[PDB]
Amino acid sequence: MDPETVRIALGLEERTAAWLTELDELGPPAEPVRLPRGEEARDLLRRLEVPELDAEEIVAAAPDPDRDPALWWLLERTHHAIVRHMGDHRAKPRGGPPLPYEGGAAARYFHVYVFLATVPAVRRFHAERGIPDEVGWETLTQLGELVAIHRRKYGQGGMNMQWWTTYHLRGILYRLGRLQFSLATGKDGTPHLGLAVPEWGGPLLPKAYDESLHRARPFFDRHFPEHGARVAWGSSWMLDPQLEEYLTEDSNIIQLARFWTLTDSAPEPGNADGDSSILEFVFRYNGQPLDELPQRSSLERAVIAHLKAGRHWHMRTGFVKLP
Amino acid sequence: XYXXXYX
Ligand SMILES: CCCCCCCCCC(=O)SCCNC(=O)CCNC(=O)[C@H](O)C(C)(C)COP(=O)(O)OP(=O)(O)OC[C@H]1O[C@@H](n2cnc3c(N)ncnc32)[C@H](O)[C@@H]1OP(=O)(O)O
Ligand SMILES: *[C@@H]1O[C@H](CO)[C@@H](O)[C@H](O)[C@H]1NC(C)=O
Ligand SMILES: *[C@@H]1O[C@H](CO)[C@@H](O)[C@H](O)[C@H]1N
Ligand SMILES: *[C@H]1O[C@H](CO)[C@@H](O)[C@H](O)[C@@H]1O
Repeated sequence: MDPETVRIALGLEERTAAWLTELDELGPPAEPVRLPRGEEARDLLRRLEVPELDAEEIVAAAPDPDRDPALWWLLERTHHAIVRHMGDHRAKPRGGPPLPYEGGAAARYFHVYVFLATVPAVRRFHAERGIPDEVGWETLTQLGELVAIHRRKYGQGGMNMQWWTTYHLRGILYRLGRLQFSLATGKDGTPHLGLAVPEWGGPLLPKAYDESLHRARPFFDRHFPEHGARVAWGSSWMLDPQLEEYLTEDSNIIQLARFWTLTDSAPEPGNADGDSSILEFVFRYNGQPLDELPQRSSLERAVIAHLKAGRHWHMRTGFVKLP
Repeated sequence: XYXXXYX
């Protein structure tokens, strides 16, 4: 097939042509793409903590090389475009575009199939690096979380955070308890660990946070000795000191942010860029009227109150030294 | 925001 035919068949925007040309030139992977089917697929989906409802739908809709040639072409080359960068944190996280939902369940779950097809490769990388099996699996379970988030946010099954799953699938991000850490470098190339907080796993309790931080250096110094990070860096809505107006002293965010050193300038008050981040993480916001959003927790009330006041939330950036 | 990274 030619990339222009794929693009048109799938309903992809003209802007995606450059990507599709890239994938055309890259070509199919050496190891042909194998989707697990039936109970094998159900076992794997369950290991990845995909909710039963979605998993059943994913297995049912799994595409076929003959009936779904344009989708299959893209699946092969998308998988290839990820594994070509296995272990490589200097490559940008390009997981490809979402597919228009007019293509049905196979289109909606496209990047789930990409993830399933890529599990063997990343698990082989885990083994090569000596990563414990339980760490490897715990890392990959964010698939289930992201699938569940799609359904909460949009109302039907899907997974549209494929740019983020490129980190898990390239073996450059690991969940070490409550927190995740990625191999990363600063602008000047200095190694650090990028810290992230997955939704699943309960509150960000200080003891759980502290345990993850203690795990970081021993883990990376053992399995990625060439990296040598000494600090963790984070950019997040959670680091915005404006939260202190609204959250109490029992807030996990407030207690733990006190350990962080913010390295960006105080943002302009009129800068509205951080609003969409806090709305995504607190509400999985999808354009609905602010009055319609829940108000059960102090943070929910806080986000809306601040916005109602004509004020803005800001992503802030900082670091903590690794113990 | 609403997009990601990291570039
Ligand atoms: C702070 C130190 C870490 C700084 C490094 C940041 C780098 C991280 C880069 C990223 O990954 S940005 C995305 C971070 N991840 C998320 O936002 C995932 C979705 N968020 C959550 O699951 C929770 O917000 C989280 C587990 C991270 C924290 O929940 P906690 O309950 O521990 O937070 P806290 O104790 O401060 O919460 C205070 C109040 O807000 C409520 N709350 C917290 N998160 C909420 C939420 N996401 N949605 C609705 N309510 C929330 C919480 O229930 C409580 O309600 P009450 O005061 O009424 O009892
Ligand atoms: C995003 O990329 C930048 C630079 O490559 C880095 O500073 C940051 O830690 C990265 N994020 C993660 C989670 O790796
Ligand atoms: C950046 O976004 C990711 C996808 O929503 C999320 O998983 C991560 O926690 C956050 N830092
Ligand atoms: C940052 O810029 C890159 C291009 O270099 C985009 O791909 C991305 O969406 C973001 O705007």
